[PDB]
Amino acid sequence: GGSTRNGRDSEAKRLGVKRFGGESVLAGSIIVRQRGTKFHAGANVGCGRDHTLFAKADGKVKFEVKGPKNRKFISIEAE
Amino acid sequence: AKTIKITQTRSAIGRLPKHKATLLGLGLRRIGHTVEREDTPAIRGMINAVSFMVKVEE
RNA sequence: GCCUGGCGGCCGUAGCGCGGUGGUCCCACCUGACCCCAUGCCGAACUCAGAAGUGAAACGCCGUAGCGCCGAUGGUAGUGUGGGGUCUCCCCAUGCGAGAGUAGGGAACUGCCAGGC
RNA sequence: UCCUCCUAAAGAGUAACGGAGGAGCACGAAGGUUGGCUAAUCCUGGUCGGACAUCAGGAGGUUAGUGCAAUGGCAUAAGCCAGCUUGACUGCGAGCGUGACGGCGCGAGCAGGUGCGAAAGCAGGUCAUAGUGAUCCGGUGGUUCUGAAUGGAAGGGCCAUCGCUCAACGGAUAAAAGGUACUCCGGGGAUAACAGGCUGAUACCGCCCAAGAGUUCAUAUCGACGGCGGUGUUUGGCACCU
RNA sequence: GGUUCUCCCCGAAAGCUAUUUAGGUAGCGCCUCGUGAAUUCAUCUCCGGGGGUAGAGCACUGUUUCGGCAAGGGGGUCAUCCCGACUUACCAACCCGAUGCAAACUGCGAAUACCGGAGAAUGUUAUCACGGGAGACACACGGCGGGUGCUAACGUCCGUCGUGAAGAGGGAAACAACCCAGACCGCCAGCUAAGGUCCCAAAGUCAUGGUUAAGUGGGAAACGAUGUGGGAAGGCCCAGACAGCCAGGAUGUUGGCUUAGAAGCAGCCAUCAUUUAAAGAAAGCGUAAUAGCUCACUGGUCGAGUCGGCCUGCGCGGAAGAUGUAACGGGGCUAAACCAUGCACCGAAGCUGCGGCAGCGACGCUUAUGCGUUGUUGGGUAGGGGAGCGUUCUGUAAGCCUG
RNA sequence: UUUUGUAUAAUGGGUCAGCGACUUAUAUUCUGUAGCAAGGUUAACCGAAUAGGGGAGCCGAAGGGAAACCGAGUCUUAACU
Repeated sequence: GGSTRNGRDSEAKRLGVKRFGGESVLAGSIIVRQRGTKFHAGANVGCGRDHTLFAKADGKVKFEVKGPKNRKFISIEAE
Repeated sequence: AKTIKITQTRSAIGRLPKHKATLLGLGLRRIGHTVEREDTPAIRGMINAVSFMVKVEE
């Protein structure tokens, strides 16, 4: 019925893909809403607020598909 | 296996950039260049991707 | 080998239905309750002290190929690039290829420690 | 002007008065943290209770709750309570994400001072995404910055304190509204009208077909319903060449 | 709007974001010259990773058909004795058995794409920063992916592939954008593409196979006809079919049921037995009904395929419009129609051979620097950049040339 | 000539001739080129007006901070971090 106002800010979409790390900061993807689809495991934290895959220690991501029922993990391990 | 003699019939001028990149990866020029390509499955899969316009001899 | 407990891993081969099965061991009911502790009231919960009662509920294992679950081969839906046409479809060349079902698979497997035979 | 989802394409962007809803704040608590707990709904059954005030049990569900849009989160609870509590912390900051910038989110690291807890660990605000007004500036308190002859000082700066729906929102100036078929200027079928094209829903007609009319009988003649065309050709659509 | 003589090197856009913004301009995308340091990239295969479109689906949401059961609500009724009962066209919970729809749903989910490894192959001077300039931010079109429109427009709004924008040549009558291919410049040279070879107009009326029967080909729908070849069965079929011609059309039979009557003659039971040269309780027209018949069904005859559908192709009728044939370019037409494969010929600025030109590199021969072999970029508007030839001035120029 | 695009039924042209267009003025800087170099350069004017003087003035070699103030450091700062 016009206009419609629709909004125009942000895309809140993936950035951190494949085998990844972080020299001084590891952040992965910065995405809204996601707290129950894929979970952090190891040196990485989030689930605020924050929307990020921040790491408290040094290591690299490999992604995991194995887990209890619907759970899948964004696993981080040192080299 | 035996290596394969390649010739270009038709030209790629009207074809999509991905296929123009295949003809370039095969090293082909002025629709025929006296080229004979490696006996690998990897090059056979590169010939198969444009087989409607690349000619093959063994 | 076999039996169990914890952390768990894997997470349906780990499910359901129905049956079988254990108390040396561990496990739950069980048997009591000053003190530390707890109750808008309470040994109800949380918590402690233990062995008279039991293998029920609870906990754990297992037979059973009936269904779930996993699903080959063949075909199908769809589709990347190309040639045409009878044109939002069809025909051809050349590749990819589900979803469902079938046959087959499948009533798991396992890392660390500890107790028991 | 701010916020979200879908159309939107197994990254994002991505048009249509395409499809639909919200914001221009509020909570000192609904913040912090430690401990305990968790629905709905139906049925059964019982006084003071007029028809119904009780809660215990089963049947059963993460089909209850949350400041609100829609999206997604949330029981490890952010839901409901019990205590203690004010981290709704200060000045800062490697770095990452992000928009063209304004602006902003995330965050290792340092000191200082608080709070929960056995400790670990968490606390620089609420379940997240909307709650404003810059630049210019008037007024005011402070100021061991400065005021150009020297010493004070109007004044300028620094630091506190507040405000323009300027909302045409990214704001053209302590101060600005309407009308022109009386005009008039630059540009144009980029843009309408009288005509050229395209289309044929509309228009008039036929054919497939037939509820019925035509005292019988659907189809001589005529036709409600549904279908498929004949036409360029009007009423409109449309904005190419003018 | 007027904006200048000659050879070259690289090579855009009509997109993002803002603006008294939709005619301009400014940060990001796209173009370019210099300077310093330098390989820039993709296609193929597999592995791993974030992935929910296409397809699939009904579990959950919302919607929904069909069948059945149906709480409670909304409506109606009769009882108030029968354990109150009938009804659900409406609104709606439960439930048994099925089925449609979905951008806004999911007891499933590709192709492709994108990111990075592990690996092979090929070739472009690239990438990056700094220092200088820009141009554009009103384009148009064919196809594909989707909405919108009347499953209309040379209509509308986007995404997206390629082309016109800035692309010449061969083909589509004439044609921008569609088809073949991307043009450094030549050759009284070859070879092909799309397209084409009876004539207009260069080349097969080619070889061989497939199909229609007509001016189809050469405008055209739903619709309609024993127009008809092919495919798989069925029936009749060669001691004898379909059609034709001639010759045969009853005996049981005055059948039974319903009804308004009905000898086959609108319904129902059935649809056989018998004789022969030979036959329906009935096929059709018809009558008050028989009949009249014309037939069904056999015989003889002739004679080998044929009847109704199913399936798959190609044709016919379906078919009125305006300046003049006027819907294959026009003519011709029995293939001289369409279609497939083969080898020809004609076919481009494509490919090859040979000959010229500019830039930078390479191999070899040869030598007061020449000759062979060659890699390879050369269509360019906006715009960026390099270099030539003329014109004129000052000096040389009171030198030097000359009446 | 206009335009994405015109043989165009889109504006224009009778023809020949004399004509007709990107500069120098100033400041700063980028590039080029050169002299000098932690220095460079002069203006007006003087003067032997294309010499030589004239360095007034300007540009440059040190930064941090509103600024006071400090300086190979300095502002933020209790700070060292």
